[PDB]
Amino acid sequence: FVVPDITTRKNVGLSHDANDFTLPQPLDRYSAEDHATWATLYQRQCKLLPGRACDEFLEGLERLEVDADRVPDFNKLNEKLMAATGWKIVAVPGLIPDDVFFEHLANRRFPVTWWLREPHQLDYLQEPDVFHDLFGHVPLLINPVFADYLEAYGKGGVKAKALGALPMLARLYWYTVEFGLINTPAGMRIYGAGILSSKSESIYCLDSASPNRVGFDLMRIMNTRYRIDTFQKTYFVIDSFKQLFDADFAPLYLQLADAQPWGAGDIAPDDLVL
Ligand SMILES: C[C@H](O)[C@H](O)C1=Nc2c(nc(N)[nH]c2=O)NC1
Ligand SMILES: [Cl-]
Ligand SMILES: [Fe+3]
Repeated sequence: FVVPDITTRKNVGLSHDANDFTLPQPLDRYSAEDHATWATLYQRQCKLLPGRACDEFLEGLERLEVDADRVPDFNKLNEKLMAATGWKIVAVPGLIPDDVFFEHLANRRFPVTWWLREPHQLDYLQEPDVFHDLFGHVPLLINPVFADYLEAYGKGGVKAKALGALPMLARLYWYTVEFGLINTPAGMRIYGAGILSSKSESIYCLDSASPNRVGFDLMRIMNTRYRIDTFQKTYFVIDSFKQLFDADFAPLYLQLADAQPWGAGDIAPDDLVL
C-alpha cells in the first residue's frame, strides 16, 4: 500500500493511446481552483523573467498569447503554434517512455502533461505538469533554430541504438532544453524550461556564486550526471541557438560508453568557465 502519485490520481477514468500515449485534453477536469493556480503561476513568472529570460522566450509568450488567467485550451493554442512554427502540442497523462517522446519530437509534436499542480505544491516539482510544459517549454518554439534543434534531437533519439545512448541523450536534453543558459550582448539569460517555469531556479541560476557556469560542449554534457531534487550544480551556456542546432551521434555514444561520467558539480580540464 502506497501513496499514489499525482499522475495516477488525475488520470482516474481516463484512457491514453497504447502506442503514442496521447489523449484528448480533458477540459472538464480543470476546477475553478486550477484556473486560479494557473493565473498565480503565470503572474509570478512574468514578474521575474524581465532581465532573466532570453528575448526569444518572451517573444513566444506574446506571439502565442498563452492564456494568463486560465489553463489554456490546447486546440486553440495549436492554431497559432502550427501556423507560426509547424509544431503542435499533444496531451499526455504525464511522463511517457523515452522512445515515444523522441518519436513525437521527430514529428514536430510536443507532449504536454495535461493536469496542473495542486495549490500547495507550486514548486520543487520534478514531474512535468501543464504549467511547466506549456509555459516553460512551448514558447521557445517561436525561434525556428530552436524548433529545428528539438526536431533534430528527436530524430537522433529515434535512431539511437547503442547501449548507453539513452542516459547520454537525457543529459543533453536536461542541460539544454530543461536547464540551459545563453550568453547575450545584454548579459547572461535563460532558455531552459525547468528554469523558466520555476520561481526559485529563475533567481538562483543568474544570482549565485556556488554553481559552475560552463561553456557548451556536446561530448562533455553527454558525459555529465545531473540531479533532480536540488538546484543545479552546473549550468551549460550556449552562445547562440545556431550553436545548439549545429551540434550522427552513433560514434559519440561509442566513444563515451566506457567513460566515467563527470559528477554534477565537477569541472573538467577542457572546460571554459565563467
Ligand atoms: C528526454 C529524456 O528522455 C527524458 O527522460 C524524457 N522527458 C520527457 C518525457 N515525457 C514527457 N511527457 N515529458 C518529458 O519532458 N519522457 C522522456
Ligand atoms: Cl547508435
Ligand atoms: Fe521539462
